[PDB]
Amino acid sequence: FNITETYLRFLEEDTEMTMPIAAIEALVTLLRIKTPETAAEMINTIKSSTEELIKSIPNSVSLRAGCDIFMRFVLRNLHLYGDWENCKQHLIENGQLFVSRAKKSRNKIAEIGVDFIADDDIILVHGYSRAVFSLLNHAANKFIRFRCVVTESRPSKQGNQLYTLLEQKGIPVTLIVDSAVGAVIDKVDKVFVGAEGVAESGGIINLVGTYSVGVLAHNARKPFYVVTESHKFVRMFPLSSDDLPMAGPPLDFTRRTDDLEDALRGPTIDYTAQEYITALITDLGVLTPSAVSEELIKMWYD
Amino acid sequence: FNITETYLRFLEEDTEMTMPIAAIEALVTLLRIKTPETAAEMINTIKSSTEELIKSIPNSVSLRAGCDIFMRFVLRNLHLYGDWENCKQHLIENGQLFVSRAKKSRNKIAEIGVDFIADDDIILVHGYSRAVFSLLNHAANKFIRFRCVVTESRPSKQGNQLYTLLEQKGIPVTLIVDSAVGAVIDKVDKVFVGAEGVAESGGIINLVGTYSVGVLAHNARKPFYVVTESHKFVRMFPLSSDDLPMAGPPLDFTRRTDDLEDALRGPTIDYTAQEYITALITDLGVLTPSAVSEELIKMWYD
Amino acid sequence: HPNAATSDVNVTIDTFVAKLKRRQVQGSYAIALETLQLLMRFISAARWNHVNDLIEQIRDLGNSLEKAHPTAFSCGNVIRRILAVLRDEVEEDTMSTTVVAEPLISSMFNLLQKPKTDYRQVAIQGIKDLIDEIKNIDEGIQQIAIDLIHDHEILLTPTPDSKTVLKFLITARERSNRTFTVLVTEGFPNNTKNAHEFAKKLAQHNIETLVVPDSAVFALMSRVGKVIIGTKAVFVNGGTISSNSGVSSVCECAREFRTPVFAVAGLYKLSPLYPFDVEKFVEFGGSQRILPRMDPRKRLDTVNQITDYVPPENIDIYITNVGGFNPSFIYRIAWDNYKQIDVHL
Repeated sequence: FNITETYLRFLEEDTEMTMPIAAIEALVTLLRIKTPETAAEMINTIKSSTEELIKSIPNSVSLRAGCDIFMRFVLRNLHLYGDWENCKQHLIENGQLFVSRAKKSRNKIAEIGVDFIADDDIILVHGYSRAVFSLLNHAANKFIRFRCVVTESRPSKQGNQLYTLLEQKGIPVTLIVDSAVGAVIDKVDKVFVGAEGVAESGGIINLVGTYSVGVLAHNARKPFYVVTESHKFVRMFPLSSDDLPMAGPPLDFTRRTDDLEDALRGPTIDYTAQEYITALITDLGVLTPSAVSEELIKMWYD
Repeated sequence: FNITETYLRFLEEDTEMTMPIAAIEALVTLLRIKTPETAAEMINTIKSSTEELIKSIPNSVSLRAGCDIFMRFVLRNLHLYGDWENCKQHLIENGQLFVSRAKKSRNKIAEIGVDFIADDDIILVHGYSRAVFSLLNHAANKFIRFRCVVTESRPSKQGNQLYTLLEQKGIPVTLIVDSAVGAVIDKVDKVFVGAEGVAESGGIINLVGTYSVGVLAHNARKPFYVVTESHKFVRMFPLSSDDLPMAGPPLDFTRRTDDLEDALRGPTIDYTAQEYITALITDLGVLTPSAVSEELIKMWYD
Repeated sequence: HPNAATSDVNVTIDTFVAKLKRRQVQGSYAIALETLQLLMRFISAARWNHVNDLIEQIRDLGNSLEKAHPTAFSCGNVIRRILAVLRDEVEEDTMSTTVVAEPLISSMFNLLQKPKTDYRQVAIQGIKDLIDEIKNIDEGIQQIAIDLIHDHEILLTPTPDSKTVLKFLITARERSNRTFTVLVTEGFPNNTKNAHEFAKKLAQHNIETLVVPDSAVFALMSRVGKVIIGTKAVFVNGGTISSNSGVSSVCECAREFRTPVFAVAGLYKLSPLYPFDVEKFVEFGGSQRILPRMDPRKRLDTVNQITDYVPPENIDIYITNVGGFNPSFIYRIAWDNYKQIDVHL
């Protein structure tokens, strides 16, 4: 029936259906066909489909995290030894209810996380997450004064994409390069970030230059922010500064070339430690330091 | 006779004969025609031509520094109250001898500054200078082992230019982005930086992301280098982290745009403080901190 | 909901409102006691018979109380504390009226799995327990705190205003085995009088007293063993609002010299609210106490603030009646006493 193909169908869609929430909705559809009455036939085939999904993954982390929460909810269903049928109907229904919860959470955060941006504050924003930009838009809806500084992130050129999406709103902007990002931290009140994942330790899984931002801000004593939707938690503990799950290059040094083809190769995803984050924002209240681990301990019961 | 036009003629030339040394050679040619005997008729017209040169400058500092040294040498000529003809002949001759001194200094440095690169050390190089690359080439001539990491500098895509010039030698390389430059400082032994100017205080005048490199290296405790030819000293004291002589923008924030035209604007030249430099290398011996200021005090006699 | 229903039956609402606005009431400890006696009067006098209508009414009363006075966090916390004590006993009561409820631990995750009696008596006793808790905090502090400070160590102290901290210091000086030198920053525009009384009570007990001007803090930081804070209110992220003047700079001075920072507080003093901005939370002082003469005060726009904020980056321990906790853990102590809904009243 396929799950990778269902995820590939979301091309011109996105924005509303968040990348993990669309993968979770795809997991529920695959579950509801071949009877969730059996726990040997279904769960094993769900595990095989997640393994097939991980094997097809090039540079995504959040899809593995979202699977875990689904699994957890499924197991928790019939924890009351309830009827093998009303528990099943509640499990199938919690697929569309899971996607509907992404809207309700965004409604919560955009009213909570506008408080952090005070009267007339210049912001240097890095990365693009649907939660952080929704704060930025619904603060403009709240009629609050804020300036914006764009970071030239280099994955699939994200800075230019961010700049254009800020133009459509009506907020004054200018391009700042990630090389010169050190020379900006004096005319900037606060530094904001959108994460691809949040660590078990309390650190962050992010883009092509975020640790560098974290350290410079720690030097300048200027605050460093992480805002996300509460589903990007993996049981992952990157022990060192340069160790992450990869399908491509972990720093490759190429031979002598004349035509110039083999060059680009650098760490596209980088980790930053727990100390560098001043504040973290999700729908699960306002919490930063040891909070992430407590969430993971509560979920995994281990 | 023009001086700006003489400097514009160096297009396909450059290299070995440096940009400031070509401006100093242009200063001597302008001097030697209209009689250097008169100190009233000539020095005022030399000052007007330097003022016209500064007004034509878009993004260069070293041309203003090179004029000063010339002036100084001219004044020092007739310090012995010598014949107003033999002192003049020695002044005109010290123009071609000045450019010949750029050869002798490069011969000195490339044998002195190869000692810093030890047995098998991974180098991360940023900000291309003729002195630092001459160290890199004449160490390969010395048959020593060294690995090289390319930084993606963004003034006019300099990183790609640096990468191609390293390919023409026979040394293994790979592209590292200035955003991710924080994620490299553990596998890199030493960080080398070539300067556009060295401060009165002991700091550095450099490109689109060098302070950021300096701070990160200070955090990682990994050494930070400055290698140059001894003519890039101005009596300049940037008081703050973001204050420099400019003909363009000092951080501009533009209005709401749809066609996307006004964006790029960021600090193209950035300063770093004296503390971040571990070591400095010139032809004037091996010296780093207050040495620069001593030189400047020795010149200016003030 | 307005105070139109509670006027003849309850009069003491408006007298507390009057005590806050004109600042007739002083010190978080006292504000808490009054709100306790308010809720004591609310349950003893009112007639409700229904439970959910009652709780939401209490929520609106607390909402109006915090809007009446923003620096009365001890007011806001005490109500929130009883609210949660109520909510647990209601959830226990609903399980018996309907008829695993014990998975592993006492977690959170309210986003995952879905869902006449002596309840009023429990509400009564719940207030009584809160009073007794506020009555005795020092006993719970001294058993954790007087284990960390050594002989021949010099203690620098901003905020001498706290009754809690001074009494912690006197119990340690009672131990003849422990010797320490006390440096006290003055805190000129506000704390001065309190700092002088602090220095008097230390001499009364014969402890090596040293009065320090707010300029001289740097000139001593090389010699300082430890730093202690007399905080008013503690927060989610860890940070504190303290009882006025000259703390933030001292903490900045300590961190640069890598000198340890201590904080003495209570759980009622601890708040489940988040300080997103210091700009809103901090109260500003009266510039009258700085400079005389009003014709020069046209041109002399003087700045003075009472309450001082410390970011969590500096302090390391919050010794309470329960125990010593790190700022990266204090949120859990908070959630153990106040619920997630009981924040936005």
